[PDB]
Amino acid sequence: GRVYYINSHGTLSRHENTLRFENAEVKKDIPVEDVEEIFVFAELSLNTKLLNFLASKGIPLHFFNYYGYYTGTFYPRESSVSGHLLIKQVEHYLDAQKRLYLAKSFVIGSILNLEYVYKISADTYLNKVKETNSIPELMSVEAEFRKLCYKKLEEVTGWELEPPQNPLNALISFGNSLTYAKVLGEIYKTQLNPTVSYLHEPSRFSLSLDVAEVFKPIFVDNLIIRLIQENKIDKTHFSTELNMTFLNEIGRKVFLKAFNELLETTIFYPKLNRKVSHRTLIKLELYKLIKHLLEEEVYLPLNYGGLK
Amino acid sequence: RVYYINSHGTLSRHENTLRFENEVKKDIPVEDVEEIFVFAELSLNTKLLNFLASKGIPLHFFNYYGYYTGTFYPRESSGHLLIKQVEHYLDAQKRLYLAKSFVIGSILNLEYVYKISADTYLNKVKETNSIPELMSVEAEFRKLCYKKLEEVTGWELEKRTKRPPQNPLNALISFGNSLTYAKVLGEIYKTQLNPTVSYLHEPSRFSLSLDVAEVFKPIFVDNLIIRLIQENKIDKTHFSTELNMTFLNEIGRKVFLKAFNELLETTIFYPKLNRKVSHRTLIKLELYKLIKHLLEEEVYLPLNYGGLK
Amino acid sequence: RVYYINSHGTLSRHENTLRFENEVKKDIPVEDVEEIFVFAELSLNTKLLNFLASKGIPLHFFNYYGYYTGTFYPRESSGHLLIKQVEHYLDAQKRLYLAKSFVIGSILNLEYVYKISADTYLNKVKETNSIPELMSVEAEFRKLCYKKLEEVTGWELEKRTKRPPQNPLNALISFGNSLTYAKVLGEIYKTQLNPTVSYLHEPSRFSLSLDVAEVFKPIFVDNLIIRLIQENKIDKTHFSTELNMTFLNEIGRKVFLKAFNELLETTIFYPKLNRKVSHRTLIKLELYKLIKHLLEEEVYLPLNYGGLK
Amino acid sequence: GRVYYINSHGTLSRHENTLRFENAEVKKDIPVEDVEEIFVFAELSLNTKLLNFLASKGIPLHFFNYYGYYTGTFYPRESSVSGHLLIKQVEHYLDAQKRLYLAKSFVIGSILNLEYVYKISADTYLNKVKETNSIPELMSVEAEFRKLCYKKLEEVTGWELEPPQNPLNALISFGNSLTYAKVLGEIYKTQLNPTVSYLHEPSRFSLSLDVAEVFKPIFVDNLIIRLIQENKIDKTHFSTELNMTFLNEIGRKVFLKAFNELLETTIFYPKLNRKVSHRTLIKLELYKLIKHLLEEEVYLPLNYGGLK
Repeated sequence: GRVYYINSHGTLSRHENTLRFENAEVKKDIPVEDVEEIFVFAELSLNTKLLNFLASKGIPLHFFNYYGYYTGTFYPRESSVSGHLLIKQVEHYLDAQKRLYLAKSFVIGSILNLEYVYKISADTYLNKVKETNSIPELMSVEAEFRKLCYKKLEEVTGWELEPPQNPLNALISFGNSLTYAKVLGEIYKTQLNPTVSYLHEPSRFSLSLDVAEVFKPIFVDNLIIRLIQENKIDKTHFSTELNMTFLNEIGRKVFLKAFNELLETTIFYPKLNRKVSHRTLIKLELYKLIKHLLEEEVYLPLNYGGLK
Repeated sequence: RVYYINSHGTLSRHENTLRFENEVKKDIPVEDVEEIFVFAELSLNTKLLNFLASKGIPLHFFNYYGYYTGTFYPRESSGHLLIKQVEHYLDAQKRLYLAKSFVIGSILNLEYVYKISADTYLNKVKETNSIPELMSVEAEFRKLCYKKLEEVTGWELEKRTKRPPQNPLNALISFGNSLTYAKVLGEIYKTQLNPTVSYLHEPSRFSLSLDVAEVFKPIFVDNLIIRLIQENKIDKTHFSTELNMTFLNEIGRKVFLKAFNELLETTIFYPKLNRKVSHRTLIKLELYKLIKHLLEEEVYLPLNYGGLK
Repeated sequence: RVYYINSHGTLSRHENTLRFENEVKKDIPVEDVEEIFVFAELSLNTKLLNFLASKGIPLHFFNYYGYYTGTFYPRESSGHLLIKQVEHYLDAQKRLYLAKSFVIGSILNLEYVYKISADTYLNKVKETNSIPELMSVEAEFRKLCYKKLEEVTGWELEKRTKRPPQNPLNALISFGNSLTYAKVLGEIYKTQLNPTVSYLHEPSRFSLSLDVAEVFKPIFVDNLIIRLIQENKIDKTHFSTELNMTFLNEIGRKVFLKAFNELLETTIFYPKLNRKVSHRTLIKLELYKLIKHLLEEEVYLPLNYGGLK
Repeated sequence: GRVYYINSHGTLSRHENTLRFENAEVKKDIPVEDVEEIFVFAELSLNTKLLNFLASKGIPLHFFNYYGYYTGTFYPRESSVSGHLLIKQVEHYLDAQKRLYLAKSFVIGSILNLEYVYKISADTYLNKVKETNSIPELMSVEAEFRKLCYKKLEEVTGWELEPPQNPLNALISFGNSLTYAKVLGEIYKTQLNPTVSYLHEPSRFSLSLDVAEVFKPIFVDNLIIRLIQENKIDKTHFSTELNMTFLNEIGRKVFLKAFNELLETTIFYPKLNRKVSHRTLIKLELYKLIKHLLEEEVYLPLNYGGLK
């Protein structure tokens, strides 16, 4: 378990070249070598001695408040920088034709994966994408198919779908933020700059937003459907306080355990003739993008259905 | 607009503002803060971070010596500059203009330091049509300066050597250059400019610090070296030679480091501001000029140190 | 085939051969010489040069310490390699193969030094499809090694820092790396390979020395550092820290330099040659492998130091 | 006079950060700062202290023997290197289409300048160049026009033209070598590698051979015609010894003075709205090539006639 999740209130610190979490009930040492990223969901006291240490090991920290609302990320000083790649990233944005191809690829990845999850024909939508030259249009089309899938999510779950006013909306927002953060963490480990995107305007980490479009159906929608239909997540995993409905502590733990188990679940990847983790699919997707920006190979979005 | 934290302590949310404690307890109106830079050891918690996120205020962390460790980026911070930076690189014409500007600044300031007429070389710079050609002209003027450096000091230079420096002068130049690149990079990190995008030097780590330093090296390195040697503050006993390698010793580094820092802290009248600013601030002001240039606001003109006397 | 001049003296034409004098007077059959490398102070004249030109023999000049100064090139010397070098760079597939080879050599030798199983990472290297991806894997294994370096020495590392080194270990790594790049470059200049063309590192000064050094750094730097620290030859008194900068002092440099040179002079049995060669010669042998690779003769395989024990 | 010519037997050495030439009759100090290149035509004693000094100032040394025969050059360690440019130089050679364009441009530059000097129509030859795709053919065509011009050189001078067996052949060889050397010296000052060419095979400094093709008509043919017709060079400036005819000492000095005065003669250069030296035309030609290799501007060979 390379990703570390903190669900208890306490103090996180650097202790003898390792991490230490402590509160009134516990004091555990966590070898910083087995930690690649940290998600924080509780009240935590920390200091620069800790942050400078995490920065040194290249460990991003993601924060979520009482309501499970993602508030921000401690993004460490970059480990590896590539001026060439950076130029190419921006070049593919400045050139309308290059940017269009990428903007479309991300939308296609999103539609294809939503189609796999919701089993709704996307041919009509994919056709519009193939025929337009307007990025704003692509967005419009993607939002149209996304809307269709939300209407179906509501039917397949039986939960009402509309700041989350409903348990389902809470689940969607929580899963989406977890995905945005996880993707951001993967971008950090590469030479890619997280602010240069092609679908979404470059602001906010726009590249994470673009890439997450391809993965959200897998880490969010699909997981939510299974958790609700298999009765893993139910109405007792949510709370409504001051007209604020949110995934609570117990529910948050159920979802995170499911999210992390999915991240670590392996799947056969033809190109490597071996099974890779879902987390690795994100990494591999980033390297496919990099190779595209380097003009070495055309970028094709992950067609998750094809691996199943 | 920007809040700098230079002392160790604790930062937290108190009521609806920020509070710093350590001896001293100070409330800081958050309504004014756009960004917070931390240059000291700090204790904080999620209550503080979530509060900053709610206000859209990023929190930049640096260790005591200025080494950047990372930034807490709010979900929604209240990348245009980056695009503009690369834009002026991709457009060969825009790139060449900036590359020439840094060289012109280097030449103008070497002129002030060495007192070698730059009139003809500045015109030659204007005439070049590519970066390679531009560099050849810079190398020519640079050669005239190193020759004079040998004459005004009486020390051997012969040729610029860096791997490794073959004599005291090259050892001093390398040390001074390093201190200058670091100082400039430090100022860059205090702005929104990405340090990886340069125009004179090839971007392919922090190339922008190299470009901007061209304008300041004559003042922080050449000029200082000449002063220290002629005033007998740096002499032959401040160096150690191993085989073909010459190194500035401990005592030597301290002497130079101290003078460098004192120079950076020295103030000088800045007309446009109608007040005296330190030499470090001149770097910031130079970066501000580059930004306004990249933003299509006002054309970048290199610092003509001599104009400030 | 190649004649090396390592002692000071006079080189001239005598009858129809070469003659070196200084104490000693030696005639050198020119019929055997293809190239002449000079590593000492030499006196000569045009009669000698015209004679070498007539035979088509180039005369390469280096100062006593190995610094290349220039070459007397005959009108007709009796650039194919250069074309082949760039050819393997332009072909992304050929470049990637070479970049992976140097990384594999680095990993194999770090494995021998740190005793950390490289099996999985070597397979990951094989799977990468681009230089950026390849570098990420190298960085991963490198991280495991620096962690162990801290454990087997008890000294702080925390992270690789170079501008400037923030602690003794980084100061030693930077010094050792520098000595290694120089040593490798020196061997490159003794071959016909252009030092500017690399595959792992971006060509855009002497990038090839950087690539090839990846294979030797674990042996000449990491391994030596560990040995010197564990045997108490290099300790805390061999360093000086200024603010955030840590430097290896005079005594420290001498100790390390001496050990480095002694290591390079150490011999080890080389199976394919069925004899013992120095560690410096292993570099030359590695360059020979690269050349035969670039000439489409035999595929380049990095040096697996452990295989030599 | 940045170029230095040594026509007396002696010793050249470094003396107090300057150069010193000495023999039995003289001892002069030459500030190394005013020296950019040195051509040697007499017996000279030298050492590494001198060569390492010249290398430091980036001063190439060209050697010529008793017969005025160019024997070689001391090419110093490069002052400025550019890995990018080097890649681009070889790239334009490896790619048949890129190499063809350059191979043709050099031949065109040669034919156009020979045409200006000899006043012989080259349309027929230029047409063949424009229609072929064979570099060997280009050479064949260039050699054909070159042959025509030699036949005319013989008529316009009245000197017989054929190791130089005739005074005219001696002049041509001497001037050609001086040009090859001078061009090599200009290449040294740039980031260009002298061994990568497009017309001539990359060996020998093939790039100097290519570029010299464009300039030889100006520094050799044209100068020879004027020197002979104006009676500056005559039969007493040559010697025949052991069936070896060569430009002798007095003649060598007449030619070198003429060659150097031409190098320093200025000519109006529209693009700069000012007059530049002929030596600068060589430099400018190299930068035109560099800009072409960098994919910034198409390379067009110097049309000397156009500046007159």
